[PDB]
Amino acid sequence: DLVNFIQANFK
Amino acid sequence: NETLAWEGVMKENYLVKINTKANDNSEEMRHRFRQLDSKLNDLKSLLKEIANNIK
Amino acid sequence: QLDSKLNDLKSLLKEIANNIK
Amino acid sequence: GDIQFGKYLRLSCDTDSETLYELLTQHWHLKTPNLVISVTGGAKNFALKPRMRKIFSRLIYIAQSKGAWILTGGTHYGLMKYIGEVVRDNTISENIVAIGIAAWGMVSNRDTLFSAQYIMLYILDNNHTHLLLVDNGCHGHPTVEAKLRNQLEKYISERTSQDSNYGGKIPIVCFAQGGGRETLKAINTSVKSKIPCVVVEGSGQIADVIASLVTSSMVKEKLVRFLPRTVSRLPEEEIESWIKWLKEILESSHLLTVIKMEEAGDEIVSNAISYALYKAFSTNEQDKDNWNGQLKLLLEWNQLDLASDEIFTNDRRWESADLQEVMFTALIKDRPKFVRLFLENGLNLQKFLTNEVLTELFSTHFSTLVYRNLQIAKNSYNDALLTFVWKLVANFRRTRHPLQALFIWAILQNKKELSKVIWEQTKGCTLAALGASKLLKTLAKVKNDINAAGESEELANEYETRAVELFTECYSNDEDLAEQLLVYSCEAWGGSNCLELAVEATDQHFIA
Amino acid sequence: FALKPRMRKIFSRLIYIAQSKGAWILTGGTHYGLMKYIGEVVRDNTIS
Amino acid sequence: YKAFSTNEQDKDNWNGQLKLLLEWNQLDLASDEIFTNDRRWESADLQEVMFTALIKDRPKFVRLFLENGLNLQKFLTNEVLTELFSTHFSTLVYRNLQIAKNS
Repeated sequence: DLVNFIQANFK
Repeated sequence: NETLAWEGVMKENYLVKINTKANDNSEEMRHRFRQLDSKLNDLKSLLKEIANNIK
Repeated sequence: QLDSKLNDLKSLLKEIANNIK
Repeated sequence: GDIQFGKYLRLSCDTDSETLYELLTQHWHLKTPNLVISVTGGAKNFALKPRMRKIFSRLIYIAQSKGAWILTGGTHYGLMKYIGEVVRDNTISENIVAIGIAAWGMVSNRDTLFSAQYIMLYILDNNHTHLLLVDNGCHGHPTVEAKLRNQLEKYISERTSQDSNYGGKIPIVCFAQGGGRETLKAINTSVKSKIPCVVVEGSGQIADVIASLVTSSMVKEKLVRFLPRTVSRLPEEEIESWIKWLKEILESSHLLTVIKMEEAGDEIVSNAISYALYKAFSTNEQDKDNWNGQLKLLLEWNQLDLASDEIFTNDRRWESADLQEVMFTALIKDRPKFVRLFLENGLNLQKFLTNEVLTELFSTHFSTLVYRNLQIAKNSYNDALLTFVWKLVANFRRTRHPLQALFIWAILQNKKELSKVIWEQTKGCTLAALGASKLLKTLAKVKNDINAAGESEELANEYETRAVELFTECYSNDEDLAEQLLVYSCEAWGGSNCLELAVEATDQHFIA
Repeated sequence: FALKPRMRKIFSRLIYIAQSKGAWILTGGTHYGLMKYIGEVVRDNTIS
Repeated sequence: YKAFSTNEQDKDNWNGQLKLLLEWNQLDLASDEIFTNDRRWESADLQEVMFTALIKDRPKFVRLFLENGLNLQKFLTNEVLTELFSTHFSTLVYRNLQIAKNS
């Protein structure tokens, strides 16, 4: 769940 | 009231006595040795300072 | 006593330096 | 890739420091009260020494006690590996934080992002909880992470701490142990900002050089003597550059601190860190005039002598109520020596021990476990004074003699030095000692825990001996006054005099 | 004012010597800091 | 040691110098000189020296090797243990152990 938003956050 | 004050006075003397019981170790000689060594070391730099100033 | 003697002798160097200048 | 045997991520140099800090704080980690950063040569080869091992173990212990963050290379090479081991050891015996920073190019093995894990140049550390990798590029190009690391520290230092002490800021102390080519660059970039560093004057060759320095020809001679191999291998052109760095490092000495070689005390590391932080805070000059914040900062650490000599000084305005807050904290903070200093430096204890402060102290800071233990003990035995003390505590939780209340509170929590300090101020000196001995002996036979029974028995015996010696000296001074004191009964201390308490507690020696 | 252990001992011994000899003591007597302590000491010696 | 080091024919190497200093019980000098600081200690370089120390009965050198970076678990291989137990084991001790076990 959090991993997707984290990955999108850093890119 | 008065008796409690007298007790406090004797308590002060007792505390002094116990602290002196600890202090009577006579180990202050080593600390005085260290202080004298430090004083001699500090005085040593005076000769170097004088030599630098003279030149 | 030896420490005091050494301390006293130390001032000899300062006195000599002052006299020379 | 996140591997469990903490999250491990690869980051580009363009990553914003603010976003990274926001992630680290909001998501996983808690607020940081201090940051200890260790810089050592990236070379794997290293030599351990007994003193270095002890120093780093004590540093880890201090960091755990305070709860500081630890930043290191985390390349599983030499010293860093040992550090990780120590962390794991402390994890065996709320948790320590150790972040390692490295570069993607150095990593021998790469696994794409479920959870992808691998078990096994420059293999990464295994004990570090959190790790990050730099993925800028140049797989064969090393020494890329350094820049980012610095950007991480400064942003933290400048940001408001929103915490007590240090003027709402964070320590961020920089540390140096060992000699390396990048050590000088790291130290220079750290000192460029208001980041104090302390350098160990031990094995570290460059550390030894810097310590010895505190002219260009002299600096060059010292550098050549200390590191003949590196200087001989390095070209003459680069040497000049190095000199510049040294100058800056030596130009500003108020931030720089060095540990003495002769010192062998356990608290040397804490002393050095506290002194460095005190120097930085005092020389900030933004809030150097004030003395309350500086006093609190020095109180957080147990530097009593330095705090006295600096804050109190001589012929300085000590104020009448200024010490109220500091001594209140010391009583909460369990700093007996600071309490004694405050009492003997001008503080009036009778005025301070107001009803409100005592109510606040007894209402919240009183241990719940101690409260339950006292309740069960009163239910079991319920002696003459157990009801009195329990009623007093209950009244305060909801001819006052507050000093006795404070003394009882100190005793009930098994504090030796603080209890003795409070005892040195009571009026009914002897009766208080006998009462405390009886109270401790009541619980001495709990049998639930073996260790606490021994400690309680020792404390009771010490108090009994103190009372016996005091009365012996008092009688040897005056006979009739001693007898009068014996017959005398305090102002409802417990409704009984010394003789009754002594006989009740089967004190054969006192009666003999 | 700031008290120190050595100052306390020194002034206590001074008071003892004055009592033994019977000397007069003159001070500011403004109940401010050190002077107050001196008075306390006197009272203590008056008790014993 | 001064003569060997100043020979300059084989001053670069450190294995022979370490062995020479190991023959005599100069542990502190050997440490300070050979190991130095920020010097390549090698992963398997200490194998032969510590093997000899175990044969040579030099406990302090063994401790130094262990605490300076040596990995004991990796070294204690089957072959080295077999060699140590096969030959260096005292025959008199072997007979004494056999008779004790029989008794």
